[PDB]
Amino acid sequence: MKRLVYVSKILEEIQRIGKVSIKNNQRDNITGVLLYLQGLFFQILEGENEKVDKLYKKILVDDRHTNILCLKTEYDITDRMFPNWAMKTINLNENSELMIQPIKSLLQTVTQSHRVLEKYMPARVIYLINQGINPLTVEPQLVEKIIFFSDILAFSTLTEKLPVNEVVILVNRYFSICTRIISAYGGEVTKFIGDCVMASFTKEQGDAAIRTSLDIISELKQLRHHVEATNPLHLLYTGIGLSYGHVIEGNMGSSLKMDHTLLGDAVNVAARLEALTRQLPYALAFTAGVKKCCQAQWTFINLGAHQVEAIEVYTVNEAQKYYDTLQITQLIRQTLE
Amino acid sequence: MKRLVYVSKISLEEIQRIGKVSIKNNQRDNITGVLLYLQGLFFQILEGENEKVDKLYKKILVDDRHTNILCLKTEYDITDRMFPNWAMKTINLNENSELMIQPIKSLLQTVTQSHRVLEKYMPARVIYLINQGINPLTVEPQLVEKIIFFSDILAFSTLTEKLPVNEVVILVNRYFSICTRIISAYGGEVTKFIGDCVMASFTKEQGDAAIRTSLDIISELKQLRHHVEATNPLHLLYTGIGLSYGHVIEGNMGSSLKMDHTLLGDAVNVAARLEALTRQLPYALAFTAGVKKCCQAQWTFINLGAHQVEAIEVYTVNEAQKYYDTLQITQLIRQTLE
Ligand SMILES: Cc1cc2nc3c(=O)[nH]c(=O)nc-3n(C[C@H](O)[C@H](O)[C@H](O)COP(=O)(O)O)c2cc1C
Repeated sequence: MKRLVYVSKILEEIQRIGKVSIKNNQRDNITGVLLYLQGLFFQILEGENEKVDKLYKKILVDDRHTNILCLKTEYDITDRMFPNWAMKTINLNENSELMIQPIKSLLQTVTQSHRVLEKYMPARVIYLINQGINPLTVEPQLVEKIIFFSDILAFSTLTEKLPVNEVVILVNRYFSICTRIISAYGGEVTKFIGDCVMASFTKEQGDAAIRTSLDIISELKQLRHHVEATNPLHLLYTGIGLSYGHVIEGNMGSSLKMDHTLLGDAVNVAARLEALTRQLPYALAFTAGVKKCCQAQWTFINLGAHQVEAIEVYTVNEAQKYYDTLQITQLIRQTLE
Repeated sequence: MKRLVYVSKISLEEIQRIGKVSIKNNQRDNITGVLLYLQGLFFQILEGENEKVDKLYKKILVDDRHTNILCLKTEYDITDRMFPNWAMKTINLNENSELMIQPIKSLLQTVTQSHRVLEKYMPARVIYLINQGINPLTVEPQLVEKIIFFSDILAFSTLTEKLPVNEVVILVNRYFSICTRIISAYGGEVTKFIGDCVMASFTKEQGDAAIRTSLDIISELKQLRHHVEATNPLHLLYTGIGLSYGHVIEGNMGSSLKMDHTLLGDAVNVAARLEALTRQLPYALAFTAGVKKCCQAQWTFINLGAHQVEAIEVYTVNEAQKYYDTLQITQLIRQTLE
């Protein structure tokens, strides 16, 4: 016996939604409550985990509501909380009971506020919250991750020369492209550090980490020729570093400020392979360890030993640079002056 | 007139005296509102003419029986009042046995409980903004002059290699706890943690603050080391600190998918590098000419010559001298860990 609680973003159709959920939840044996307030849903679903989930999956696929977040989960509950309500839909906008108006006010406010904060949250925290887990309570673990670093090439020159607002548009589009792909491929972005994107994949995701990289590179290449030469995006290039090692993962800091962080040498090895791509005919570089997390039959190029005790460095064929790198930063420089 | 809304964490019978005196001090100041108590948390709405409910809001910020106050919403120049008949209506939901409101009491308690956890992950700047009533996601980034602060643990990769996981965590949490406390005490903002590094910034008028922050960090780690026993890893906790001063863009960046608050500019790289430099120097603080120009206090500045990172003149203050040498600390750190 389990129970989840989620919030999402969305009159007669609502009634239809409700009638159908009572009959199926009556069949499935799970009971719950559903609340609607000013474009916001809340829903609790409790029972045998079997189709708590399967019901949930159907809810996720449905097109009406959107931006679904599972706020909490609970396993092994001695009791149910709503034992006789297959689904009790509560439209709260027309409940104008006086001593209830204050609570609707607070619920709306903290919720909308909540949904803003959700945008700043590291994706591993948001994940933990789905699984019903207090990220403040999880003990950090030591895990073998693939670590991903990428930044924008010659970013000090674009900053030196573009107006501030062009610089934002450029970074924003870089982070947008980087996040979507990394996320699509199973990865998790840890944070932005300046222009740099940091992320990590599991050890079963070697192939996805290379594909991710290759997709970033490729998407920025397409953007460069889709825009006009007056567009700064025309100048956006990246380099990508990947390492593989053990890292303490988890939530750290104090009650005053927390962060989700990875600690370990491999983080720094990845940063410096990223920085090394500036001197190489490839925009992606990575270690023997990443090489071993891969199942696809890549064509691996030994780039040689680089110190950072020395570490052998590898890339794949598909990452060859069709350009000369330090020529580009001379390109960027001329262009912007 | 105005309307504001906040949560706080508490720090039965005196709950309702807060009721009593607000219910009595408020209306004479001509304000209305509601006070909700739920599981150690307070939510309040306070509505009146603008100058009066500000003076009340501040007498409340410093009121000693709650803490972790966040003002969520701030409405200006309201047309009417939400609770015109309530000088201040107190409501304690813990004791609303009625199951009928229990679904919405259960969803209010879940959400805010979540909210207060997400708060602890936010950039301090966006918590600042929410308290000022500005929506953080619609502030356009500005190019501003800041002092950039970086600090990190000395020989941390040797710690990570010889301590067990839980001990490293204890060590890192304590170091962040201290850093964040003092940076925030002095008016800086932590911008993020990166591995073991603390990254913060101060305004141009906070140069002495940025130095004193740095010396206070260093001083606290020094007391901790001798306060604890030799089997306690905190006994081996050291830091180095780098300060730069430069133009940086400070704004919300990312995509609807992920957003961050951050700073772009060379000053960031300059300060991280200066910090990496302190390992090579007799001093645990290092900073640039520009930082130094932001200081008004009469410090004894010490010039450590130029350093390529074009070259950078580097300064410290005498108070920052290490009573140790820095390569032994590395080998001492290593030997102690059997
Ligand atoms: C959660 C909470 C809400 C409060 N709300 C009010 C309020 O609405 N109005 C008010 O005058 N005081 C409020 N107070 C605190 C009192 O004003 C405080 O005791 C104050 O020192 C009394 O004012 P006085 O010293 O001028 O007599 C609140 C305190 C708490 C903890």
